[PDB]
Amino acid sequence: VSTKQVLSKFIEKGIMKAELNEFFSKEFEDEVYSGMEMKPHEIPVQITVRVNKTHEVIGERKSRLNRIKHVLMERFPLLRTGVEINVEMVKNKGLCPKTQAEYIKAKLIENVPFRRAVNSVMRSIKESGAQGCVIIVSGKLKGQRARSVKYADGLLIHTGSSKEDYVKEALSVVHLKQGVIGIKVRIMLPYDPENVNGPSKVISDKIKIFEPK
Amino acid sequence: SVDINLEGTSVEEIEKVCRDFYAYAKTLVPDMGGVKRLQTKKGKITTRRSPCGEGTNTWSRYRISVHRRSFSAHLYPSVLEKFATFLKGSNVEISLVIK
Amino acid sequence: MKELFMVRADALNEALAGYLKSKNIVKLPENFDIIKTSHGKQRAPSDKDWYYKRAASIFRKLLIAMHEEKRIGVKRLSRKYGCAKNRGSRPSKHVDGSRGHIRKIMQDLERAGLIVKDGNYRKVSDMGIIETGQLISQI
Amino acid sequence: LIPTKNILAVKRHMLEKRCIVVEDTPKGNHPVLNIPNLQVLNIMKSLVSKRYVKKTFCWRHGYYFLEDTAVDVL
Amino acid sequence: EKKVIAIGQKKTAKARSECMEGDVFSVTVNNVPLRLLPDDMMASKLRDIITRVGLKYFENLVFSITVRGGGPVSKIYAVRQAFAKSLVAYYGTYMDEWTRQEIRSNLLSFDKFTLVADPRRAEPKKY
Amino acid sequence: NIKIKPGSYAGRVDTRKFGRGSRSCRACFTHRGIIRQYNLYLCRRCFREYALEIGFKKV
RNA sequence: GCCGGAUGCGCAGGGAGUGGUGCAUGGCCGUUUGCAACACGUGGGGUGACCUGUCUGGUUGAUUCCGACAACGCGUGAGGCCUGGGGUGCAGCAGGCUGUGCGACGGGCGGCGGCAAGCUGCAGGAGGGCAGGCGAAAACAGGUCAGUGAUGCCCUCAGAUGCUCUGGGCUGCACGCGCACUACAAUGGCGCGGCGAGCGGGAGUGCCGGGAGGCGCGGGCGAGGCCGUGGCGCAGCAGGGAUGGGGGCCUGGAAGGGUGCCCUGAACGAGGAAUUCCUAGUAGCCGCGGGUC
Ligand SMILES: [Zn+2]
Repeated sequence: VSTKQVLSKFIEKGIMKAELNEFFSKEFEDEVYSGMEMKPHEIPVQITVRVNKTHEVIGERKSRLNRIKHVLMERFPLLRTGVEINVEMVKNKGLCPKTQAEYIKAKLIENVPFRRAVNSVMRSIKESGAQGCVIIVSGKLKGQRARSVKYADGLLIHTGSSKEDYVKEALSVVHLKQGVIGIKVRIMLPYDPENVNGPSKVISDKIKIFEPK
Repeated sequence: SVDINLEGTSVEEIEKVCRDFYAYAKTLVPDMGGVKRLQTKKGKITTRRSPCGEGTNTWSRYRISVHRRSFSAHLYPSVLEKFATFLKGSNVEISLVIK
Repeated sequence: MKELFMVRADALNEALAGYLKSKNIVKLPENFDIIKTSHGKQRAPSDKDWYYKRAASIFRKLLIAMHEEKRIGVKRLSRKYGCAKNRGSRPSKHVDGSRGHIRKIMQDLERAGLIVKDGNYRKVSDMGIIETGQLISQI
Repeated sequence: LIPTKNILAVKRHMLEKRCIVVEDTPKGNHPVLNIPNLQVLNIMKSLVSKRYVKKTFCWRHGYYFLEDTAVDVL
Repeated sequence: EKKVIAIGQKKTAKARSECMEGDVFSVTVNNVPLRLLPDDMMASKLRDIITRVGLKYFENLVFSITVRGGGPVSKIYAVRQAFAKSLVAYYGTYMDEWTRQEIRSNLLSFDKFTLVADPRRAEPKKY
Repeated sequence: NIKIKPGSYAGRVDTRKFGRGSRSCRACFTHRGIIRQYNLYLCRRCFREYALEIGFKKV
């Protein structure tokens, strides 16, 4: 029994997932792309792709969604047998950081000033229930010198196991007349026992005390 | 003679799988063996952090570990198929040996 | 074989090697007086009867591997007879023993009937069990 | 350049279904249309230059799509 | 009939011991008797335990100790812990218990690592 | 009566068969620092960006 | 050699470039950090920049806390945390494996300090600063355009700064320097016998050969050393193994590569001014395995 063999096949399922998520972002660059999740160990591989719009991405009534599914049957021999992709829209568009990341990318394409762009998102994050949001805009914003302007508010943790639960961060790159601008959006999630809004387990430092009466 | 072999990287998922399968197996048979956990086959990759040679010897170690569970019994092939239909809502990799 | 260990180990060896020389059941090669015994060694063995003394050491290793209920070959056995090679300015790396004389010294242990093969592994036989039994009775 | 035999062989192929080509030019015999690879990429490079098909690149592989708007033209 | 198993260990050297009500006292560590051990420090580190406890407690107890792993010197302290641990575990199972408390207090005052494990493991630094 | 080596005017039949340059990163076209370990075949610099996406934990 | 000089009617323009610019950039990484700092809401002081909050003192690895306080409440970082390590409760299964918990908090005690925070000794205990991980704000003209189907701009594009092939170089050598290796030996070296690890768990076997190596089957591994003992015996000596000669092989298309055999047997007899690293299973010694291949 080989330990080398078992690890190699699992990351083989992993290395296609890294390619596929890299593929979908370039594929749905006109839309908002919010990530994907994969269930590959079954005989039908089920791909859930998260895009802000549902009716546009499926495309000419299931045409282009099967057209992009057709070439994915060709590329990956690992489970070439059965693949099914089905799109979903994010429940809160503010809480996904890529949704806000590609938003200001579209604003910078339209030559909107980034300061007007950045307060538009961090207001929309706060009104959507999220706990804290930092927006980092790096690039040649004014002039040839490049600055890394960093707007922030609210509770955003940086260390702990709660970091991988509670902050979800994004990176989108912008190509303009002047050069390359990178916009990092890192958003803290509100705690909710049902995981549709945030993590189920609380941050470890927070405690609850019952009441004596 | 059935060998139900299942492998998974997430442990809180593969323990929910073996729990509901053992809830399914005791409905079937009482001579069903307990869930046996083989050696967690683990692997590490050590990598330089810098995409250049400006820094100190800063090495980031990434790890993968897959957890294995097994079941052994001697059943009917129709029971093997309804076992097989049970473990497809699970993301754990499933493979079976009938010898 | 518990009574194998109840005598001294090196005192068993010349009692075993002197048995293999007196009974003439291990035969010397042509170049026996000049064998490096490893490519890590710097000299040939200084002992004139080194060949028998190794034949006692190899037959003892097959004896204990039977006591551990384990099978041993010639290539794995050469690793027990390897030294660390003075590699010059490089660090002294461990190297394997010389396989060539170990293979012939076991084939003579097949001719005496001490060692009978089991599958692709040679094993100690009952004849090797008995003839050790008179030896360790005397030590 | 290249013979019109394998030009229209993949051009008739594209009208039913979309093909993807690796940039591995020393690899020959494309997995679908067993033709040398540096042939088949150059004409689809002509197709994007004539603005017919759309090209998406990800990890050494070019995913070429012919959108439905240009399909009825061809 | 009467048989107990206790384990002691140094750094990565683990040692089992089996204590039985044999005919005469004997310690056959790693299938080798105590008088014929090639390493005398292996033999003396067993013998001072017999010197501390006194030979009257080892009246009929046969110790078949096996050891594996570790180097030479950590094998000495592996069996030395395992020899004493199996000695007190025999009295706790098959003999009177207040003598076992008498023996345990004798050994713990003698040296702590005879009966408890040395937690000191090979703790390597990084680069 | 010597064997004449099959291939080019020079000896080798097919280049890119041996050594660094036959292999590349499966993401960024480079011959520099490929992790062939566990059959990954992506480079050192790409493996940071895709590590936890494979299922690797830092820990 | 070859044209990935597409495409719009020789030109236009795209595309390509390990060409240039990291002082045009993204990302990432380094360094400040092996740090303990940073900030808001409101209020107060000042015309104001600012200050207080964020502190006399005490304390802590920590702006950690006690406390006095024109501040009061918060937030990041610190902590909490996550992983491995030791102890054992239960459960399951078969160089034993992996789930689930428990166990340590500085709790107890003594003495200092007393709204104290805490410090310190001992007992108990497997354990009383274990090893890692994530790691704030701000910077730096830090490094990377040679990781990139990340890229602006400039230059090049047919006698090309494109690709590819072959050969050579990156391995040149009066010399300066960094980091390591092996040593200068007797606490040693050499020759046999004996006993022999962990990470990593795929590999042994039979035959040929003096070795390297070869061949044929093929579910399948273990070190320096230490102990015992024989020789040498203070010697540029059986220390040292540099350099070189002749032969045998391996890999590859191709040896300057590796390995093996024999022989030659250099400096080096403890290393100037200087200077690095390190507090316990640690330094050091000693091998082994993995990445590269
Ligand atoms: Zn790469």
